[PDB]
Amino acid sequence: VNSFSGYLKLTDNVYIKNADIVEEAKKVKPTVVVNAANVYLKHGGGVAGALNKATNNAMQVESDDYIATNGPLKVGGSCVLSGHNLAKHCLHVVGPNVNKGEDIQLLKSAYENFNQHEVLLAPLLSAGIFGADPIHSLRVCVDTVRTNVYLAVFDKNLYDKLVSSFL
Ligand SMILES: CCC(CC)NC(=O)c1ccnc2[nH]c(O)nc12
Repeated sequence: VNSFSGYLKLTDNVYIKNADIVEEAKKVKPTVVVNAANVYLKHGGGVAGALNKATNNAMQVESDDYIATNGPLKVGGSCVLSGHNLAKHCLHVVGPNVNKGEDIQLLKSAYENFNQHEVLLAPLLSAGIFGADPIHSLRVCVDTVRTNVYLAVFDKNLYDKLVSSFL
């Protein structure tokens, strides 16, 4: 038993809710919150911008030190950093950004990072401003992640569509 509340169960291991991931993280304090990162860990908008804002920019400060030491992530890759006031840890995962022309097949590789964590609160990778089809992203999630994932979908209209179209 865990503390996530109000989720619809999609599969054995995937759950979904119409929620603001920032508010969900602050209430749940999950072990892992996933950020929809880019390779530079520049948290300017979308989920990243909102998570970073909720940390009072501490996420960005930590991220800039990470990049200065290690260089950029790979598309499809990830790193574990602090969760600040939102979670124990933040798993920064880089899904392909369709608005940059990145290969959508890398979306499966991105979701594979979730398998290194038993339970995660996460957004749909490559959705929103990353330009992928969220229905496709949900399908890849379900077909790739084997650990327990709680998906927060900010847009109620999208949440209902994802549920109604789920196979
Ligand atoms: C998954 C990408 C997209 C789908 C609507 N979400 C956002 O761009 C976003 C922006 C700001 N705050 C948020 N909180 C949350 O859960 N998602 C967001």
